[PDB]
Amino acid sequence: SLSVYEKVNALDKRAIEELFLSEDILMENAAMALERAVLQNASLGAKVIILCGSGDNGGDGYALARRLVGRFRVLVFEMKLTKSPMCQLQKERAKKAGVVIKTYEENNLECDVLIDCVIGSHFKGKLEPFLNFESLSQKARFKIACDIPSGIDSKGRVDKRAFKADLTISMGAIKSCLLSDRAKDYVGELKVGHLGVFNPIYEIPTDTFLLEKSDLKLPLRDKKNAHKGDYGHAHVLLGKHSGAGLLSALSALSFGSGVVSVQALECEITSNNKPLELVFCENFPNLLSAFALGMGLENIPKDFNRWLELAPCVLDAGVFYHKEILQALEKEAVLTPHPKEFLSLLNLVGINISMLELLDNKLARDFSQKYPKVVLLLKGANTLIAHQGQVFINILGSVALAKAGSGDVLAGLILSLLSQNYTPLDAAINASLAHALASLEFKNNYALTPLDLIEKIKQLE
Repeated sequence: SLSVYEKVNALDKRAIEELFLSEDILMENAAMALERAVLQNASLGAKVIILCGSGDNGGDGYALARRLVGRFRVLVFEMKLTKSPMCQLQKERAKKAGVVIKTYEENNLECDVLIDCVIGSHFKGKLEPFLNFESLSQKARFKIACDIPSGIDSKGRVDKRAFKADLTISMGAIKSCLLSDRAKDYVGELKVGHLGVFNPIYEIPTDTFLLEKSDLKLPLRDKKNAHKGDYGHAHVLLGKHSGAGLLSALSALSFGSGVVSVQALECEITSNNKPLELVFCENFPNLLSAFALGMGLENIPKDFNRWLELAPCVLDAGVFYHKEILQALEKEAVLTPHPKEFLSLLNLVGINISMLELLDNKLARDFSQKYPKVVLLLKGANTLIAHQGQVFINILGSVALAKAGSGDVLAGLILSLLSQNYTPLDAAINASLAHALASLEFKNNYALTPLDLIEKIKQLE
């Protein structure tokens, strides 16, 4: 788990006021982080192009140029004249350090690695026409962005001609903006570049976290005096589109639930077909560990509210389009809404927004602070998991997950963990991670199917 910040202004400030670091040391370190990235993706001799803006971001670029002299063929393009003092100092240092700096003009940008150091975390509104990075980087093998790709604002919105990097070196710590769904296609790999001190020292409290593969806690059994009952009883409600619910049940069984039963609501499934491994019920069991509802569902069942007193649950897809999904907001529930499904949710609650919630997708956080007893898993290119004040973002999933059914397996996973007694938040976090990490196990990102995805889960490494 990595700490996430909307702005690191306070942290830089504190690095100087509390940690006694100087701006020179912060920048020199930033330059080292960049150097490490070049050495890791380019051989000793390659051509490296560095585009420098007018502020501290460009400063990083001139500092870097300086550090590469002698081990690489460096060309620095001064995209904007220097303004910031640190930037002017670093430019002078570069010239004196034998760096080739040329002033650019629209009228051979070919290189082994191009580095974007034009604009940092203070990008405002619009990128000028001569800043067409798409063009600037057409002849670049590897593209690296310094801190944040030029053209991305603090809210996660991306300028049309923003920079597209294979690797982004977030300085000091990760910014929220690098995790926006729309920004996925521009940031490439995210790596934190250290500023002179161990990161926990540089970091300060926050309520936003970027999950890592290491945060994953598979439901591996570790006691041996365990009995089937110790692993919970999961109950899945089959809607009109029985496949969904069913896929979910098979997922819950595959993920560790002691027993998994189903129940036909708006569908013709009985002891009829139904997989040999699933247990069928004619009615809701008074003794369960958790239940799932929403997948392939057309209408909330009568006895809903009864069930909300019987055990924890994961509410999915279809419930978000029904007033009754309101009685669940004060219960132990994991909500698994899509943007639309969520648009509908904020509304039954007195909140009408358009897909302008995409521009504020995460700060979700408010929704959770409003309903502290619930867990919100907002789906998207990047998944947002919100509980009370905290937000945990998952950016590991593969686009391979578009497929319908992909979501029913996720519900089964969260359901399984709830039946195995994980806390609602922990069940959403780990299910989201198992799911996704498992999506990476497909040769072709177009051949992902529900059943194949479950097998991958059965053997997640």
